[PDB]
Amino acid sequence: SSLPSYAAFATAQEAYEQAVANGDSEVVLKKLKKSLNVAKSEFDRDAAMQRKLEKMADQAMTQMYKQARSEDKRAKVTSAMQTMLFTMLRKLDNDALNNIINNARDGCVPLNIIPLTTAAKLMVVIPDYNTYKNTCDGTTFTYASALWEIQQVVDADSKIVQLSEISMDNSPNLAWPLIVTALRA
Amino acid sequence: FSSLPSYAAFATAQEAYEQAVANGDSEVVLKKLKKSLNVAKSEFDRDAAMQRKLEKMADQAMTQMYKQARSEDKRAKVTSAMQTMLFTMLRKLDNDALNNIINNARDGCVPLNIIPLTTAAKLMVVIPDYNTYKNTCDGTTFTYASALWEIQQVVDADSKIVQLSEISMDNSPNLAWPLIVTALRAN
Amino acid sequence: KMSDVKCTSVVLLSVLQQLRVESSSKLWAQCVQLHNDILLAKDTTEAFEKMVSLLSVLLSMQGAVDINKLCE
Amino acid sequence: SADAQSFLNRVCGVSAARLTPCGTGTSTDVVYRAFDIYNDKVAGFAKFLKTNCCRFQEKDEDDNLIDSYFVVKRHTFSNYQHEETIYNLLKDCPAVAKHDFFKFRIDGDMVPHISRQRLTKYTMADLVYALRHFDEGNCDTLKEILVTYNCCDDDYFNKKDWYDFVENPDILRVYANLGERVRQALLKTVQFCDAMRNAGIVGVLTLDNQDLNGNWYDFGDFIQTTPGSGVPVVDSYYSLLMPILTLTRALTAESHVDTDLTKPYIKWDLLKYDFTEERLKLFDRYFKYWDQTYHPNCVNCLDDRCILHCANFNVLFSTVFPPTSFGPLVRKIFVDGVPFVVSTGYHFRELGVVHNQDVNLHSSRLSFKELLVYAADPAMHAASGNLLLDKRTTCFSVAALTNNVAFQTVKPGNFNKDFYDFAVSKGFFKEGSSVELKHFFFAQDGNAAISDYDYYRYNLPTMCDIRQLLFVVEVVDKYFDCYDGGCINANQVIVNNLDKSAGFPFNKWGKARLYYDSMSYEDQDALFAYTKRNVIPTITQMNLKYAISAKNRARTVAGVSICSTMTNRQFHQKLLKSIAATRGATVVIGTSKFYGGWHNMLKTVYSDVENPHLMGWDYPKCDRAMPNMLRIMASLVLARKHTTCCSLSHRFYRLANECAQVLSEMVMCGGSLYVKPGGTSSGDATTAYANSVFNICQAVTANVNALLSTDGNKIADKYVRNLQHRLYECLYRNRDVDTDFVNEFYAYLRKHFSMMILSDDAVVCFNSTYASQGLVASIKNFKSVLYYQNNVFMSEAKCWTETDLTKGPHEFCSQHTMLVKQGDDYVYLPYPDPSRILGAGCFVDDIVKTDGTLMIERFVSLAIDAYPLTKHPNQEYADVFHLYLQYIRKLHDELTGHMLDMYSVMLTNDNTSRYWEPEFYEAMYTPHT
Amino acid sequence: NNELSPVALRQMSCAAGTTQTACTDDNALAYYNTTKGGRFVLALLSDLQDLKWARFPKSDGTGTIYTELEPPCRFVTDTPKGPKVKYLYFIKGLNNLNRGMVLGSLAATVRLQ
RNA sequence: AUUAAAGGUUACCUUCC
RNA sequence: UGUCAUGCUUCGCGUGGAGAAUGACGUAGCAUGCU
RNA sequence: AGCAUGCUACGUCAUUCUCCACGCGAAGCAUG
Ligand SMILES: Nc1nc2c(ncn2[C@@H]2O[C@H](COP(=O)(O)OP(O)(O)=S)[C@@H](O)[C@H]2O)c(=O)[nH]1
Ligand SMILES: [Mg+2]
Ligand SMILES: [Zn+2]
Ligand SMILES: [Zn+2]
Repeated sequence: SSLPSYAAFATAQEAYEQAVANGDSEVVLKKLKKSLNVAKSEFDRDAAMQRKLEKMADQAMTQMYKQARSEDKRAKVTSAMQTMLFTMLRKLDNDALNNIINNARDGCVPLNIIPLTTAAKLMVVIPDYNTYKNTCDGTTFTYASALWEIQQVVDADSKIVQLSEISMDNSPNLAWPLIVTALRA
Repeated sequence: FSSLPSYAAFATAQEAYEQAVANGDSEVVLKKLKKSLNVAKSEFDRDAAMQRKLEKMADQAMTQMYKQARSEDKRAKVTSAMQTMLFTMLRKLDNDALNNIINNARDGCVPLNIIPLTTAAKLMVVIPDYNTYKNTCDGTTFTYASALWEIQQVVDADSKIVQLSEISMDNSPNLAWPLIVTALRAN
Repeated sequence: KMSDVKCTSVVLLSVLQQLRVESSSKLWAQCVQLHNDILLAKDTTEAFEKMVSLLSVLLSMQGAVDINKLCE
Repeated sequence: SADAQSFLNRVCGVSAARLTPCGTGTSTDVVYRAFDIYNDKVAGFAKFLKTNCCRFQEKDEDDNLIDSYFVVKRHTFSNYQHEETIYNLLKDCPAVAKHDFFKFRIDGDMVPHISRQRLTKYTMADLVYALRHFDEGNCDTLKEILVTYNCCDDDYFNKKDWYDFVENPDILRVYANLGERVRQALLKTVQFCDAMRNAGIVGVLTLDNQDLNGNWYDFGDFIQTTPGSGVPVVDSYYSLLMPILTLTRALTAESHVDTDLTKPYIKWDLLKYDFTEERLKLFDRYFKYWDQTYHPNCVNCLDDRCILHCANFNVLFSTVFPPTSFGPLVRKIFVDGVPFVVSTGYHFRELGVVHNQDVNLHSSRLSFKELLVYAADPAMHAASGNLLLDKRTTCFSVAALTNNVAFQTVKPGNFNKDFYDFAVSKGFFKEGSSVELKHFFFAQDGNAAISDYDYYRYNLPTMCDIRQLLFVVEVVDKYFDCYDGGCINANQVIVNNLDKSAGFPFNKWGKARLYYDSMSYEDQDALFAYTKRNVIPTITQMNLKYAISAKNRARTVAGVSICSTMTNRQFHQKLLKSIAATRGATVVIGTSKFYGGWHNMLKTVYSDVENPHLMGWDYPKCDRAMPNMLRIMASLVLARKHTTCCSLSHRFYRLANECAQVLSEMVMCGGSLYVKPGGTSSGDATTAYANSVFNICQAVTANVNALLSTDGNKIADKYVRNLQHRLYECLYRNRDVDTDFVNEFYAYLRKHFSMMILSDDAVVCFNSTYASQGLVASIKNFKSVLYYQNNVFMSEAKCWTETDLTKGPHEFCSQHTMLVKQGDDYVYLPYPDPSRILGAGCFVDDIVKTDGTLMIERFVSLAIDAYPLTKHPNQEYADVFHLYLQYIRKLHDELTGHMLDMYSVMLTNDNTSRYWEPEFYEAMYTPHT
Repeated sequence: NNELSPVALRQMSCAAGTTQTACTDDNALAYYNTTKGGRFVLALLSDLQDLKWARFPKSDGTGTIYTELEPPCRFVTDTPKGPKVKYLYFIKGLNNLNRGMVLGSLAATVRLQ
C-alpha cells in the first residue's frame, strides 16, 4: 500500500461502495467495474516490481552477513581457542591441573612430559627460593598432586648444589634458575 | 524497427484524442479516434516483444562464443605443461646403462621393475628402527641389488642432518625415527 | 565429568596443533597417543592423568602462550 | 585270546612287524571319516562314522608306536576275486600299497580277508574336509594331523587364536610344513595314472582312497579293458584338492635347483619375462591327466568360461617366478628423433603376457590424446626416479619420485561449544545416561599413511575350486539378467561432480573439469576405441580421510587416474544406471529409505519364506583380503551385457585394462611408487556393484557347500534329495552348462534363501527348518567358506540372527528397524545411533561450521535423520529430536537479532517457522511421495 | 563308492572315410546318447584302420557335418565265434568320463577279450 | 561309507531307485 | 592433499500444464437507416 | 416483412499477472 496507484484504486473501490446506494449510482455500474478493473491491473503491475527489489535486497544482505561472519570466524581462530581451553580447564576444577597451572603461572614450569609411572625422570625449573621452600621439604617434592624424591639439583650454570646449601642465608649465593630432577614415589 | 513507428502511431493517437477535447462533438468521431488509438497500441505491443526475444538470444549466443574461446586457451597451457614434463623427465634419464640393458634384451622389451634396480644412480633407504639400520646400512658402505653403495647423507623424519656417529644403541632413543639415508652407486 | 575431559582434550590438542607442534615428530606422536587414549577411556582418573601429561606438554613451551594473561 | 592270537599272527604275515592287538571283530570304529560318494541313490562329500575296519598299529623297535597301520577287512567271495584280479596288474607300481589276501575260519566257514599294509591313520580326504569345513570348536582331526607330522607342538594350540589369519599370521607357516607331503602325493597320483593307462583299467580316482603317504588301495569300482587304453577320471580329485595346494604352498620346492629344498634357489635372468615353457612343463608335470586344454596366455582363450579355467592355473604357477618379472613391459620409441621409454605390454600374474597391437615407432608429433596416454603411464616416472628400499613395509617398492619422504598427518577436529552447552542445559551427558558420546575425530601421526597401506599383507594368492566356481558363476548371472547394458558414446555420459581430483600426475594442472572440456567427443571416442586393443597402466594415489568415526584406525581412499575413469564410464555406466533404477530386486542400490522405502524393501525381502528367520554377517578386511579370482569373476559377469557391441578380443582387452589399472597396479603413497598385491580400489567406477557380485557369489557358494555335505540317506523330502544327486553331477560330472538346472537351483534358492544386498552389506530371510537339517546355509557355513576361499576368519560376534520378524533386521546400513503405528497401519522405520547424531552436532571439521547462525541447514538434515527416534520406547532417545528443534528455533532467533543491528533489515519473508515443527519431518516417512 | 556313470549307449549305423571326401557308404557304427538336446555321438567302431574323418547326416535342411576322429585302438569281439578285429575311434575332444562310459558299456556287452 | 545306506527274520526279505 | 556410487534437504535461473485480466474475428436477441 | 450499417450483449485466436508439473547451477547432510 501507500503507493500512488493504490490510492487511485482505493478511490475507485470507494466509488464501487456507492454502487450500493443510489441504485448503483444511476446504473453506471458496468463502467464503474471496468474502470475499477483497469486501475487494479495497473496497481498489480506496479506491485511486483517492488516485490522483486525486496527479494534482491534481502539476498544481498544475507550474502554480506555470511561473508562478514565467515571472515570474523577465520580471523580470530588462535585468540578464541586458548580462551575456550582455559575456561574449560577452570570449569573442570581438578586438584592436579590447578596445581600445575598455578605453579606455571608463578614460573615453575616443567621441562618434559610429566611421566605417569612408578619410576621415571621429571625435571622442573624452580625460579626462586619461595617456590623451593613451598614445594621442596627435606628430600621430597610435592607436584601435580604427587610426591617425587629428589635425585639431583643443578644450578643455572651446570653444577651439583647440595640440599644443605639451599637456604635463606645462601639465597644470593647461586644463580637462582634451578633445575630439579626427581623420581615418582 | 519498433521505436519510431510506435512513437509515430501513439503521436497520431494523441493528436486524434486532442480533437475530442477541442470540440467533443460528433461522438462517433471520438469512437473512431479511440479505435485508431487502440489499434496503434496493439501494433506497437506486437512489435515490442520480438525485439526483446531476439536481443536475449543474441546475448546468449555471444556469451556462448566467449565461453568457447576461453576453454581452448587452457588446453594450450596443459599441453605445454605435459610436453615440458615429458622432456624434463627424459633429460633425467641415463642413456648409457639404459641402452645396455635394452640392447641385451631379446626383442627390446624389458620389465619396468628392473630399470630402477639396474640403471638408477642413487638409492634411498627408509629405516624404522635401529635393529634394521644395523642389518642393512651398517657402516659407510653397504651392498644391495648386487651393487656397492656409499652412504652420502642421513636425515631424520624432521629433515635434520644426522651424523653417522650419533646412530648408536644408547643414542637411538634420542633420535626421531625413521631415518632416511641417501647413498650413491659406486662406479 | 567424563564428557568435559573428552572435550577439553580435543580443544587442547587443537591449541597444540595451532602452536606448530606438528614440526616435532616425537612430540606430536606422544600428543596424538595421549589424545586418542582419553577419547576411548571409560574411567575418569586415567583420563585426568593423561590430561595432566598433555597439559604439561603445553606448559613446557614458554613463550608460546602468555599464561598470566589467559588466566586473567 | 586263542583265535585272536592266530588272527593277529596271520595279519602280521611274513613282514615280521610287531602289531599291537588293537583289533578284533571290530577295531577303532571311527573318529570321523570323510568320503566322496556317488551312486545311483546318493552323492556327496560328507563325514560319516564308518564302523568296521580291523586296524592294528605297528610298534617300532624299542616298543614305540609309529604311524603305520594294518587294515584288515572281510570281503565277499565275488569282490575278493575282483580285487585280487585288478591288484595283480597294478602291483608293480611304487604308488600302490601292498595287499595281502588270505582266508580264515570263523564259526566253521572260510571267510576271505584283504589286508592293506602300512597305511597312515588318516587319508587325504580328511585333510581336505578338515580345511574346507572348518569349525573352531571341532578341530580334533586337524590338530592331530598337524601334530603327527611335526608341523607344530601340542602346546601351540593353547594360544589364544592359533587359527586366525589376522590375529596370528604365524599359522600360515605351520600349514606350509605340509607342502612337501602334498607335492609327493601329487607326484604319486601321476605315477598311478600312468600305471592305470598302461595296464588297461578304467576307474574314478577319489581323495578317500589315498593315504597321506600317497598310496592307493581301493579297486572295488574299477573295470578292465584292453591293455594300452586306460582312462583315469580325475575331476573330483583335483578340483576338491585345489584350494589346499595354495594354502600349504605345495609348489615351493620348484624355486630351488633340482627341485630340492636343501639346495639354493634358482637364479633367473633379470631380463626374462616370458615363462610360457615353464608353465607348460609345470602343468604337464603335476596335472598330466587333467583333460581340459590349458592356455598359458589368456589372450588365446575362447570365452569367459575358458578365461577363469586358465587363470586359476596361472594363479597357481605364478608363485614360482621372481616378483620383478610382473608388470608393464617397457620399450624404447623415438619421437622427433628423441628417445622415449613407453609401455607396450603387460605380464599379468593371472593372465600371462599381453602385447599392445598399436605400437608406433618413429613418431613425428604428439597430439592431446597421445600426450595424455604417455603422461598417464608409470614408465617414464619410474625410469627417471631414485631406487627405493622401504623397510617399513613388506610390499614391493618400485621407486622414489622425490628426494624427500612426505609424512601426512590428520588433525584433531573442531569443537562446537554452543551446542554442547545447550544440550547440557537440557539434561544430556549425565552419569548413567543411556545415550553418550562415542564418535569423535581421531588424530594421526606421520606414520599413518604407510601403516594403513601395509594391510595388503592380508591378500594372499588363493587358488579356487574351478569345477565349483564355473557353476556358481552361472547361478550368479541369473540375478543380473533383468537389467540391460552395453556401450554408450561420449555424448551420453553423465558426470555428477566435475570439481574432483583427476589423479596423478594430472592433479598438478587442474581438476577433472579441465580434461572433460579440453577433449572433444571425438577425442574421448578415440581413446575408448584405443583401449579396446591396447593396455594402458595408470597410477592411483592414496589419501587419508578426515571424518567422524568410532575407531582409531586411519581410513584411506584410492583416487584413480582420469583415463581409467573416462574409459570405464563409457563401458559400464549404461548397466550401472539400470541396476540403480530397478525396484524389487535382490540388489537394493538406488532405493531410498524415505517415503516408505524401508517398509517396501523389508516386505520384499520377507517374500513367502516359510518358518522364516533373519540373519546377517560381515566381511573382515573385505577390500584388503579379497582374492584376485573373485574380482576377475565379478568383472566378467558385468561384461556379459556386451554380446552385441564387442567381440571377444575387445572384451579381453577391456578386462586386461581393468586388471592393469585397478586390480594390480602402482600406488603413489607418500611420493613413492609401490606395487599393489591385489584387492579392491575405493575409487573404481564399479566398486559397489562388484562388491554386490562378490557378496552374492559367496552366499551361493555357502549354499552349495551346505547342501552337498549332508548325509543324503537321511533327507526325508524326495524333491530335495534328487536336487543333491543332480548338483554333484552338474559340478563334477557335466562339462557343458545345464541351462535347465541353473534355473531349478536358482528358484529353490529364492523360496528358501531370500537376500537383500547393498555392496558388502546383506540381510537374509531363510527357512529355519531347512537350515537346521542342513539344506540351506547357516552362519557356520559362511565361516567355513570364508576360511579357505577368503583367507579370513569370521567370528560369530559380528554376525546376528533374529527369530522374530516383527522386530526387523538388527542392522542394515548402520540403521535399526522398528515397527510403529502410522495412520491406522503399522510400518517399519529406520532410526540411527543417537551417539552418531549428537557427535555430528558437537564436533565439526571446519572452524566456520561452529557458528550456528551461518549453518541452519546443517541441523535440518540432522533432524530429518533423527526424527524416527521420537517413537522409541526409551525416553532418552526421543529427546534428541526435540533438542534439535529447540536449537533450530534458538539459532533463528539469534540470526534475526544479529542482522537487525549490524544492518537495518527485518527479514520480511520467512518460512522457517516450519523447520521447528514436527509436521515437516513426519512427511518424509509417509508413503505418498 | 564312486562308480562310473550309468548311462546306456544306443547303437546306430553311419559311414566314414579316410579323407574329408568321406565315402557315404555304411562302413561304421556309432555309439550315442540321445537324452541331451538331440543326438551326441561318443565313439565310432569300424573294421578299417585308415579312417580319419566321418560324415554325419545333420538333422537340418541340407546339412552335412563332418566330425574328426582320433587315432584308433584295437578290440576283439565275439558276437559269433569270429575274428572281429575291430577298431574304436573316439570323437576328437572327448573328456575322460565319456571314454569311460563307452568303454564300460562296450566291455560289458561284448566281452572284448 | 562294509556287503552303497536303514530295518526284520549279511543267506533271504524289506526300504531308497 | 582432498577418490567412486546412491539417497535426501535448501536457494537461484530455464521448459510444459491450470486460474484471473487486455486486444481484434464469427453467431444469437432487441432497437435505428435505405428499400 | 426481407437486406445492409451503427449501438448493446454471448461462443472461437494473441499479450499481462497468479498457482502446479519438468531441466541447469550453488550449498549442506547421510550411507557403502
Ligand atoms: N570407493 C569407496 N568405497 C568405500 C568408501 N567407504 C566405504 N567403502 C566401501 O564400503 C565397504 C566397507 O564398508 P564398511 O564401512 O561397512 O566397512 P569398514 O572396513 O569401513 S568398518 C568396502 O568395500 C569399502 O571399499 C569410500 O569412501 N569409497
Ligand atoms: Mg574308499
Ligand atoms: Zn583357456
Ligand atoms: Zn561393449
